[PDB]
Amino acid sequence: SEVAHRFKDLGEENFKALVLIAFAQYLQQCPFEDHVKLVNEVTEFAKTCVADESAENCDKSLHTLFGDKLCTVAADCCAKQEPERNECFLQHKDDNPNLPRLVRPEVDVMCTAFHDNEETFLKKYLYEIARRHPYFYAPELLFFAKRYKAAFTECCQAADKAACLLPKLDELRDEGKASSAKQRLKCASLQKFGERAFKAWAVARLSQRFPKAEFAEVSKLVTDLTKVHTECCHGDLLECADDRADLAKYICENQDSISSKLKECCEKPLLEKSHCIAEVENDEMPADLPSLAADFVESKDVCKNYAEAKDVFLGMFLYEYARRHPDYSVVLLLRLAKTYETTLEKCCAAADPHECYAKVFDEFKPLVEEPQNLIKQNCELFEQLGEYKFQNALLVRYTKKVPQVSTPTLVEVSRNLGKVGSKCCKHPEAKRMPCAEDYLSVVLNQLCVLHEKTPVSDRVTKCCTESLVNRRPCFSALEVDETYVPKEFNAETFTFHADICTLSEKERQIKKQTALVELVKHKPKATKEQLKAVMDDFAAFVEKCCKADDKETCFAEEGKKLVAASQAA
Ligand SMILES: CN(C)c1cccc2c(S(=O)(=O)N(C)CC(=O)O)cccc12
Repeated sequence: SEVAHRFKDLGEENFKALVLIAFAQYLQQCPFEDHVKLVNEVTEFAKTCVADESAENCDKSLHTLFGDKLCTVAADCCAKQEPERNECFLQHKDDNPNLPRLVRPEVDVMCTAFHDNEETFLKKYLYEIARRHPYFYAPELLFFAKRYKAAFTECCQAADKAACLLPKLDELRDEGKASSAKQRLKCASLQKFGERAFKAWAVARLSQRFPKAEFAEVSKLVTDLTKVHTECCHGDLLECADDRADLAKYICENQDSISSKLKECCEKPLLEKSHCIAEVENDEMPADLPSLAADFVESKDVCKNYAEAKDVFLGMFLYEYARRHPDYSVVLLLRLAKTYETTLEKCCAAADPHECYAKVFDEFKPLVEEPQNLIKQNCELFEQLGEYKFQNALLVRYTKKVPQVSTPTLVEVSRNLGKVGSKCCKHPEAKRMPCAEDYLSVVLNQLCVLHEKTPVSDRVTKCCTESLVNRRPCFSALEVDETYVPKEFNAETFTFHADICTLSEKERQIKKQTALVELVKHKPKATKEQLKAVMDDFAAFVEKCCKADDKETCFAEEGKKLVAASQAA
């Protein structure tokens, strides 16, 4: 009995939570009630299996049971069987479900609902998140949950809750989005590029983190870790949760052989331990490490070793190079690893290999500088424009690159691209690259997945499937779409009403930003000079209308003077 197995392992509290998440993530439209209903029914069934490990259908696989249970509330998918049925669902998850924005009632109402029924108050939380982020790292979602409970449990019994909860709640919403994003990259990697790619990323990323660990140790870690995520990303939430626990345990027992900063982590509860380990800082770099050139360019056995086990060899190369370069971004390490491979491949076929692959490191110099120069520039610019304006600059720049993309997606992607500035730039040269380019991999992955739902630009398609690690270079390379045909104005699109006044300060810029896009799609060839001169104008249109007697018509009048002058520039 599989259900029973996992149950004993996770216990009832986690088993129930993990199953509610799986249901919310599969059928994101169905109400809270129905999932709560199916979860209970299923959990009860599990209880009868722990006892009689041969009762009803305790023999069957998790998918079958889970599949049949949802199929009692859904159709084509449920028409299929075992494998096809499950893949079906996986292919229907929606990365941008059309759900109602989620608004939070007054502090008073939340504390009452929380104190009254606690289990419910949290289950609903899990439900609203798992349905909006169908790829949220399941185990980690339970961690946030405990943190969300501690927030209320503490703030609801204080002097000023609004002051105590609201903040902690914001910190959580953001980090929850961050978390969702990274995990979406891992799944995208695994699903669109294979496990080979995911492994490569794991090696470099972990070798940087555990410089002292041995190659055969990291290799072990990477193998398990791969499994964990392979499972979560495919929907096998229970086992993912289990395996992840195992991996946390192991890493803790064997600290000494892995890292010296894992102390703090292993002295805490499960959910907090796991989260702690995955985010630990890089251990100090071992003192006397030889030069790479020795065993990788100078040696005369290279090609031989490469031919014997190309995988273990390149893997070792990556580990070696990463471990001594925590200043390099994971994607940069992989680019290098890829250049070395292409070199051996052609060089090992020549007359005198040694001579051909002798100057490989000169190939590396250009690749290492490209990122450094780009980071240096854009942060210089960030420092001078500030976040909002910088976001607007990235807005104009990306709309000229891929004009077909939907205004909503452009606005979202460009806004996030701007945040990178604020997160990284403040770091010293030494840690800028990992921060900057790894974040950029996440944000552009967002653009890719949203776009794959409804492909309108071949340029985005090419850049998203050609290479995972070169996505950024691909995009930076693009300048302006020379074949794009300018759109034709629409009154409705540029009609500013008074309803923009009730909207928060942010919801405003967001409006002015959506207008900036619409304009660019209209005058691709326009210039940054003109655009600015026009933007500032829109600012005026809001201050006036919004504060000028009973005017819901100002929007049409002041708006007329707007489009008039707009059509002019
Ligand atoms: C760290 N941060 C300031 C950044 C460094 C390098 C490139 C960045 C980019 S970007 O998309 O690569 N970009 C502006 C380069 C380009 O469009 O060719 C966006 C946002 C922040 C960036």
